[PDB]
Amino acid sequence: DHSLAWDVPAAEDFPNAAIYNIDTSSESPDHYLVDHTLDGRV
Amino acid sequence: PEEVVIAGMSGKLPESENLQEFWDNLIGGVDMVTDDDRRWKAGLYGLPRRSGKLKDLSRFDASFFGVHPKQAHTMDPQLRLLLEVTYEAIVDGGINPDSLRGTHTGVWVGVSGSETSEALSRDPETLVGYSMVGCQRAMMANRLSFFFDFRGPSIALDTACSSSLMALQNAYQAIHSGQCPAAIVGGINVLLKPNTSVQFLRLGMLSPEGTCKAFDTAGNGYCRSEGVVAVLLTKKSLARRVYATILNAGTNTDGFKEQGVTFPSGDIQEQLIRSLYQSAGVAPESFEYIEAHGTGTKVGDPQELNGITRALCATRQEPLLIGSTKSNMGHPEPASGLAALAKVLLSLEHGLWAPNLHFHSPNPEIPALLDGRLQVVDQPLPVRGGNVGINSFGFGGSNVHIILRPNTQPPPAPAPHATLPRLLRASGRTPEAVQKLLEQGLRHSQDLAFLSMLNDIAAVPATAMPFRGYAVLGGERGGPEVQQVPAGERPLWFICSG
Amino acid sequence: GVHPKQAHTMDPQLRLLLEVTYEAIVDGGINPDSLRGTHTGVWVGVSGSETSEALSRDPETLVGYSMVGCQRAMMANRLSFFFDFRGPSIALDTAC
Repeated sequence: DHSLAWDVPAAEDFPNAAIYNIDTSSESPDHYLVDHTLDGRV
Repeated sequence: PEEVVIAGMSGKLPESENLQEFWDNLIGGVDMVTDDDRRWKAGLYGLPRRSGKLKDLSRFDASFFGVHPKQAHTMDPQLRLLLEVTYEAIVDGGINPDSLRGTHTGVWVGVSGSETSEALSRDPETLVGYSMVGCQRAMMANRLSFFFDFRGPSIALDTACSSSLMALQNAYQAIHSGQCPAAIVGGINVLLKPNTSVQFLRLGMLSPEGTCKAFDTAGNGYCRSEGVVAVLLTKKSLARRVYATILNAGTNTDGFKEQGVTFPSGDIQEQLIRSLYQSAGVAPESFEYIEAHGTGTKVGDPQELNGITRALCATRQEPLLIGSTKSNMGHPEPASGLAALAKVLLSLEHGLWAPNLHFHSPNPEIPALLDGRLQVVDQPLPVRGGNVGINSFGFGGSNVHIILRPNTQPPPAPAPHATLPRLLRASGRTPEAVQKLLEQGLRHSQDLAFLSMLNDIAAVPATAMPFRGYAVLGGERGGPEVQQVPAGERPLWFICSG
Repeated sequence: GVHPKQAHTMDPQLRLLLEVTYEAIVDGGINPDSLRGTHTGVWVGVSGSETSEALSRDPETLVGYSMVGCQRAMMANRLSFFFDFRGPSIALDTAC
């Protein structure tokens, strides 16, 4: 008995704002930001 | 050890709703790879315009298999079609499914995709828990065991495109050692996410023309296709219908290769073939037909064919027929083995070998084809008789090989009771199924075995199948009757006349 | 012997499993070379292919190496290929 219709995923169901992390640790590439100190704060 | 026999068979392949339609397409030379854009827009992301696609993925008799509307809507199409195909396969051999309930039957399923789980679980805010139960890859066999009440192992294997034959080999191992009185082997592959096709295109496997031209000089790549196939295995004492007997099934991995992970090594395949047919005690001459992998690649085909030539054609004086089911329906990755097995079994049953398409010239790198040692089936041929070999190789590096002995049981000689009228009873979800069974039984009134097997599968409680109908055969006043059986048990009273 | 581009597109499960398998073989006092060419088999039980779903989300920029390094079957075939194991190499899927 195949009278009904059941959901089947479509082509649009699958993949097809910007977040920037500022890490001042030694290994991180943004380390130079620790040299921008004003009033004794970074 | 105990004999293992392939009893049932069923599946839904490209442009083929059942096995009869699949065979009608195979013999007639119909091309089951289509250019229509059903799954996704044709030519998307540069993908080939062709692919072997099933006719419909949105039909499921939920009431029968105990799935509520919400659960059915959140179940993988693979699982729904696989439940239906499994019930079809178990009854194909004449075994009533309720006769295996509570036994030690096992379910081995070969699958390599779970796209539905990825699609349903994308939104964390509005997802449903029971989506996992119907989409988790482990549930592609656990659900079958749950419905059919099988106490044996329930596993799902990937095996990297050789999964169907891997599951078949594991089921053969289980039945051979007496652990499982039966086994349900199935393979399912459905194309839903174009990203996977893009990945395969990037790897350099798909063909720009979308054709799996195997054994040919213009082999570029294969055409991804869908497919659901389930096969029932049983010890010979249980099987009513025997399609064939598995003489030996094995496996082995190519191991390290200088070329890389995705380069086949024909020596390993030759070793597998030789070891299998030496352990099984079957001389190379007995082989009549070889179901090569036939992916249509530029490197895999020569290696596979040279390995086959060294393993089998070393001494035989008669040419060994070769062929691939992928020239007709493309290449279903997980279910490649089951499609080949279905083709071989149907060809044996109908007495002819299904021709292979897209074969015009032989690849110069294979000397066997240029010579007469190996002969490709470019047009229908009768079956002389002999063992049949099926081998499936995955791009990961896995290998599988099965040696099948065809079932050759001549029709019985006429008997005095043959002319006697017989009774046929049928049961179906709707009157259409009962009428179909009755009509088919009418068209074969003289086949006692067919009628008996149909009768064995007609004893289902009215709750599951609320329609019924009989048809007396061999009588002048012969006409089918159907009606809807009411629910509720009814006492059976007797009366003796005076 | 995994090139850097292939390494990045490789499932972390496989990356750790290679090392853990080598540590387990040597843990038993066996040299992983004496098993090379044998019919040793590999059985891996996995239930998640999250890495593949992440690497195949942008068809414009996705690379095809992720198929080899992130497929569920490759969680055993990679081990069989590196250690040169000729035995069965499957990837079971039953959960728990």
